[PDB]
Amino acid sequence: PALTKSQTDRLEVLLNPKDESGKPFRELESELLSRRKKDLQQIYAEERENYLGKLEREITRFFVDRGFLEIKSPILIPLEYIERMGIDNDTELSKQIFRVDKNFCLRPMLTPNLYNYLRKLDRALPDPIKIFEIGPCYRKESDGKEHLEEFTMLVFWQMGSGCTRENLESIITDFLNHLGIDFKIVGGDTLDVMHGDLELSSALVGPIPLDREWGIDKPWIGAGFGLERLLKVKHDFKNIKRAARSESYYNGISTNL
Amino acid sequence: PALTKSQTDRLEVLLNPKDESGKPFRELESELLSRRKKDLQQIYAEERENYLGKLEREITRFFVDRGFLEIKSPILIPLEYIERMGIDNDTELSKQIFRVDKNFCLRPMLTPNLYNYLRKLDRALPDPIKIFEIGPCYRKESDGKEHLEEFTMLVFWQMGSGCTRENLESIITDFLNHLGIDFKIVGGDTLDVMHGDLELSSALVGPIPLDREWGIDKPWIGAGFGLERLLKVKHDFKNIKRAARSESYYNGISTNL
Ligand SMILES: Nc1ncnc2c1ncn2[C@@H]1O[C@H](COP(=O)(O)OP(=O)(O)NP(=O)(O)O)[C@@H](O)[C@H]1O
Ligand SMILES: Nc1ncnc2c1ncn2[C@@H]1O[C@H](COP(=O)(O)OP(=O)(O)NP(=O)(O)O)[C@@H](O)[C@H]1O
Ligand SMILES: COc1ccc(C[C@H](N)C(=O)O)cc1
Ligand SMILES: COc1ccc(C[C@H](N)C(=O)O)cc1
Ligand SMILES: [Mg+2]
Ligand SMILES: [Mg+2]
Ligand SMILES: [Mg+2]
Ligand SMILES: [Mg+2]
Repeated sequence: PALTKSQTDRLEVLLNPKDESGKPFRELESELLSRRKKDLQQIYAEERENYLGKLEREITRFFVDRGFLEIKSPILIPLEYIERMGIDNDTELSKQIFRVDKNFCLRPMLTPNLYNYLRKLDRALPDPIKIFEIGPCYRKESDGKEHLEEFTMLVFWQMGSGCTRENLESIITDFLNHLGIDFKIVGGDTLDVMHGDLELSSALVGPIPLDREWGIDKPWIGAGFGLERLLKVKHDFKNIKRAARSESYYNGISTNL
Repeated sequence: PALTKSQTDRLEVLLNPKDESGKPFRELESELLSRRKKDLQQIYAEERENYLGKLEREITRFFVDRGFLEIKSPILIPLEYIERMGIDNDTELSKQIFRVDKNFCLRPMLTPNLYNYLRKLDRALPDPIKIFEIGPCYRKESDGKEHLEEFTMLVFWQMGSGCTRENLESIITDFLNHLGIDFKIVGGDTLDVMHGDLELSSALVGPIPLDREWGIDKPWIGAGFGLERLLKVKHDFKNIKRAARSESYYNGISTNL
């Protein structure tokens, strides 16, 4: 008989992107279970690194080496930062916020913390100011295929001298060629970094009117990238859930074996 | 005149642990501002690494090298995990949970996710199963000096063969000697790892009755460490806020300059 849709769903959980119709479900399942167990055994025997942790470390090295200061700022942030980012009821993002208690939320972006860092560090560091952060961000989402409610963002941000669209495109290009991820840049000045139909990043050239609220009055360039989206593309995952912080997948391998 | 308490508070913000009464406040402040700006300039010119990020990477290397699998699991977890951990109204922890929506919370510990990992991985990996995770945890706290509401925990956990108190003490000892942090181990079997009066870690030898709820029926050893507490001790910070994810301190240096 033909496989049921439920059975095909089960096999797809166990199917790996580079895996290469008369056998019963039971046999196809046993074969895939055996392969995935071996995949996990090989990781455990050899590298033992988590893809999301490893990518964070690789990205950190890239930016530290190119003169950007590594920031680790709060994940739980004041709700006032959302309003101050110009996120009112007119915008999509207002309905995407995870509130915590009466005064806090889970950050949906790194931007407000990093605005504060740029303003503070400008009192201490030589121009240009170059900073980056990688860490958890949270948004309520409808979509499942390219969106996670708990994801990981990289932002890099330069302020002062050399903040041109050309230099922004150069950093993006060097970065993605370093990772081995194909892309196209599609065009304050605003740029989208695409992999086919998937947005890997939004990038911007300042100044913009919002800067004044944060005490910023210098030119700047920066961009935000989703790490799970980078992993999805690099590893050819069909669904972004394979790249997420998860109890269901480890390095894109089902843990339900 | 004598410095006011407010003025002394201000200078203490700018004071560094290894910094070595007739000058006015204005002069003491200028001197300390100059020193802290230089400290930040030196970081920016040279290493550019954040202490919390760097410590996470150092700890990751230590455990990966000693055969532990690196886990990155969800930070936003089901509220049901709290109840299933035996955290009812009789316990301190029940009142410390940050709830999110109706069904979720910010994890106050890594334990429930890692219990699920141990059960799942036991179907795939050879005995013993050795895993670890480092990442954000959240607890409502009264205390300010040794507690943060947003902190970072390491848990390592071995299950199966070799799960003895001796092997647990050995891992802890090798780990803290590797980091260069002084400690005493004070004594399921339960151990506390102390630095003077400060608890760096709680460690346990299983089995315990709770294991059954999570589908675990093997011996185990493990321990949980606060990264900000390790940093506080290593860098001789008077207050743990200097070691936190923060907008107010960077590598223990005031950003309010
Ligand atoms: N829910 C999510 N899950 C995974 N990655 C995300 C999510 N939201 C944003 N990102 C990533 O973070 C980057 C910068 O965020 P931002 O520019 O605010 O995204 P966005 O405009 O909401 N993109 P999209 O929702 O795909 O139209 C995006 O380009 C994505 O790579
Ligand atoms: N609020 C906090 N801030 C910083 N570190 C913490 C916090 N809570 C726990 N830790 C660290 O995480 C480790 C393991 O957590 P756990 O054993 O649950 O702590 P605890 O028993 O609540 N300790 P304490 O609250 O100091 O009595 C502790 O030994 C600390 O190093
Ligand atoms: C500094 O430059 C940027 C920073 C972040 C982003 C992504 C998104 N607009 C956000 O604010 O998260 C885009 C550009
Ligand atoms: C696997 O062994 C341990 C794991 C975690 C801890 C700290 C605390 N009891 C907690 O559950 O977070 C102590 C031991
Ligand atoms: Mg979106
Ligand atoms: Mg965008
Ligand atoms: Mg406590
Ligand atoms: Mg304890």
